[PDB]
Amino acid sequence: DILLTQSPAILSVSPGERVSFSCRASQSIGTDIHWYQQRTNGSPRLLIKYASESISGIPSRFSGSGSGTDFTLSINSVESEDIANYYCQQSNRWPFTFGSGTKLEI
Amino acid sequence: DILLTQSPAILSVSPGERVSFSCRASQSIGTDIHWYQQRTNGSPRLLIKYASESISGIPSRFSGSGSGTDFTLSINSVESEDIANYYCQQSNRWPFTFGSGTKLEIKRADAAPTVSIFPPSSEQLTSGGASVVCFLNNFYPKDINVKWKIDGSERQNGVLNSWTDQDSKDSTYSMSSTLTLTKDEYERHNSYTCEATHKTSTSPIVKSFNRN
Amino acid sequence: DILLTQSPAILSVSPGERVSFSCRASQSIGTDIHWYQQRTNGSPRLLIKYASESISGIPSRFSGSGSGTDFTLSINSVESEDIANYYCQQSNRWPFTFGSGTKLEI
Amino acid sequence: SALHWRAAGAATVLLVIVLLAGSYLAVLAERGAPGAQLITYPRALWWSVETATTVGYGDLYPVTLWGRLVAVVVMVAGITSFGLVTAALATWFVGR
Amino acid sequence: QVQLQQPGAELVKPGASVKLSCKASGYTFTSDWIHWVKQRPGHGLEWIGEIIPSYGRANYNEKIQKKATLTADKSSSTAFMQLSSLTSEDSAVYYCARERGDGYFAVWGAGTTVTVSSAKTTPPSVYPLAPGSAAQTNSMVTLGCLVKGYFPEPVTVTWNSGSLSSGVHTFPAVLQSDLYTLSSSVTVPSSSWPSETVTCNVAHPASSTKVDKKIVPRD
Amino acid sequence: QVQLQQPGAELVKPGASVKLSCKASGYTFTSDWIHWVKQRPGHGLEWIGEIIPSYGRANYNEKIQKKATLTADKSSSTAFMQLSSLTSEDSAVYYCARERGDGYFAVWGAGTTVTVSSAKTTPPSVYPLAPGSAAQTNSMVTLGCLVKGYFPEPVTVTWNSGSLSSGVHTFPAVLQSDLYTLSSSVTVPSSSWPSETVTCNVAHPASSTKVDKKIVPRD
Repeated sequence: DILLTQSPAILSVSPGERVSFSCRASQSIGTDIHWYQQRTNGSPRLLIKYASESISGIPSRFSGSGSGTDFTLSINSVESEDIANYYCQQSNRWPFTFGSGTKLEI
Repeated sequence: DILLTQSPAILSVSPGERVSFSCRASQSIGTDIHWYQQRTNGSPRLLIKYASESISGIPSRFSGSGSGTDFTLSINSVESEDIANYYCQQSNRWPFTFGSGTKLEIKRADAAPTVSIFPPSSEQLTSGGASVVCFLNNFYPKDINVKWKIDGSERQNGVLNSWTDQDSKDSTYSMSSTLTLTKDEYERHNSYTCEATHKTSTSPIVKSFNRN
Repeated sequence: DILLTQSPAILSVSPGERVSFSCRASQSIGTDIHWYQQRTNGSPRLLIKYASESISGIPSRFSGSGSGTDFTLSINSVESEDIANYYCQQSNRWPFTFGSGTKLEI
Repeated sequence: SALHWRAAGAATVLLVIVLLAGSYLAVLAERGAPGAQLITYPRALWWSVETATTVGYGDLYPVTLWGRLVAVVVMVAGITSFGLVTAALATWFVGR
Repeated sequence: QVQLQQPGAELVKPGASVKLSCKASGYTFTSDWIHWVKQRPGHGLEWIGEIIPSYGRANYNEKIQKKATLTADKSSSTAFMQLSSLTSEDSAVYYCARERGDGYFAVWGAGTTVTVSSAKTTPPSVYPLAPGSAAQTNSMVTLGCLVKGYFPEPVTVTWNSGSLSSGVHTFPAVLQSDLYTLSSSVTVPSSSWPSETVTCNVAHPASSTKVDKKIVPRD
Repeated sequence: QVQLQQPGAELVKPGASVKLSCKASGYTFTSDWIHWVKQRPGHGLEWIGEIIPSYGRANYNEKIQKKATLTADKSSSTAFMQLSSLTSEDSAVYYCARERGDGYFAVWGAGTTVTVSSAKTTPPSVYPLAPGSAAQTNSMVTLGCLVKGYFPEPVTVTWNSGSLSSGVHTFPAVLQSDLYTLSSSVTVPSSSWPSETVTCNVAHPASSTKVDKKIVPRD
């Protein structure tokens, strides 16, 4: 099984400031990582697929980067609607695994 | 050679509780790992083959998981018959290697020892010697002390103690204290006793017997 | 370049006792390691080739083991004639490299 | 069933024999060599097939003298078999 | 049935040699590998070597001292391990295991307890352990046997030829001068003795001397 | 439209079983995989298993206890997850997600809040929360509802059937004896009340009892 570590668990940031989440795999998984968003009492929402490929509907602020073991989810100028838990999930080797999750705080 | 590390060496767990053993390889071996079981004075017994594939005969509690370098043997609700050493062995690269092994330990409720004193036999005395045997059976925890008093006077010479590993029938421990004396030494005394000091009682459990 | 580390640098052992030298590579080199011996004011002498394959002329005490990154030179019951420096050399990737060397002491 | 069919037919049969024997002999040759991965029969058979078909992923390969020697036979018998069938279907079409 | 039969024990003198055997039963395919595993008391399992009886080729662990020479016999379907020049470091339980050539060990042997010593083989002296006449009875009654003065290890103590195993303890042997000594205990309902005969069976494979002894009350 | 419809909640007794459903909509290709994700409160997402409705084959997470059995129905395009012998450790929100066989999860379900308890299902009691007659008005006025005495989780509180959501708070439920209790609040301009009707809509899927309650001033 591929372990997905997200540091830190909680990420504090001022409004209108660029922020970056981290996702590290225990082994190289190429670019087969996917980012999701989950607000309070809500269902997960796909933000970025395959490291950097954007999804229709998701704001331009959400970008993606990284390859191999290190991956990064970035938000250009964070606003109040981005308060949620951010998870990462790999699809390189069976079974699929999720990250520990990172809670954004403004 | 592929190194197989099992941490921890000893794993304590309460009854009816899920437990998990660990096996780490120095390099990726896919799913070519195998789990074995070895009880006291017994031969290794195959539990899980190829990480997760189960073996016919092995209870449903034993499951397997892991791939690459990290592997895990799990037991759903551990019972007393699972007291043994658990080894892991890889078959990805020659030569085959075994893990350091992990000893499972079940922490149950405290049990008072059942003391039993035993006089020498008519067959042993005929040979020329005497051995007074005292059994401290089925107690918990394993911390216990025996004391020998001959005619009220404490004896320490010629005392052979023997402890068993955690019993796999009730998760308890047992102890054998054997006081060996010469036939001539045994005939010039009368009262032999066996005192046991355990945490189950502030008062030591004592068993005595008198020669005729 | 492949780095070859030999720990410890000096190895003390009583006579008639089994001893073992260590050679670690910075990356996997299979079984392409070779052991040499160099006494005081002397030239290197091939003891073991390809991890474990023995050389004609070298006593039976000298054995070899290891694969990948970890390798071991062993001497069954060390006697006084074994006082020398023991080097290891790989031949998996160019260029060839030598170990730091280990001095045996009785 | 003349000659251009019995040849390819026997080659196909012979190939299966080589694959089975090759996988068996590979394990015998590769064991005893530290680091070798071709040391069990079920995956050795899988290796022999991907070897005879000249695919050769890289997940399994011999590292010994005799192991590699067995591999060469599997390749040659593989290419010949898959090549003798090709020459068989060619002759079939030429004769209309 | 038992698929791998091994000798109980083998006493060896320092510098001498011994030839362990492993008789195989059940399905004996041509792709079978026979392995040998060394286990010192208190330690874990240690792979010694392997051998395929079909071809006759054998491989050995290069990480340790080459002291074992594996041979086989296709006629009687038995595997052999020749241990040469043994010291105190070679005293351990040597298991044998059958591999179907797929990696894991399906069936293990009972193991052969090899002891390296200059001492002589001594048969065990078994004595009954009946409760004193002034001892309380209680719901359960505890009996026992005394296996004293024997060499070398091990001994197999069973009650009523195996039919009685519930509530049975067998304590590890202790070392005195040059002889081993242990004891066994059995707990049965007090109403079932001596109405039901209680007899321990002590076997000592190092001398082929299995003995029985009934536990009768002290008159 | 909603592509994955899941039940609101399922109350299960310790040792019993439950069968969750996942009705699919939109494009339902033959290469679709339906996944199930477990999420305990305060914890993260946990992959349970997968299943392709086309073939019927299902795989499960071997890292955890095998308690779920995935089945499907190609006729009604619904996926099922059979949970057997549930304890307190199995009380969580179980999502379902559709994968196009390319890795990521495009669409998630609303999730089914599974509660394992011996308690009985209780409908919620909703009471209006109008300001006291001696309270200041200010530019903005704050109203609210009181959802008290219900089991088990969850409840969906919305104002004016969803048309009013700006400036709305819904506090987490608290546990008392064996019943949950929470409250909601809404802030609208003081000039728009009660000229504009303000009504909260409280739904309790565990009993199929959705109720409304208008917030009128205290006479």
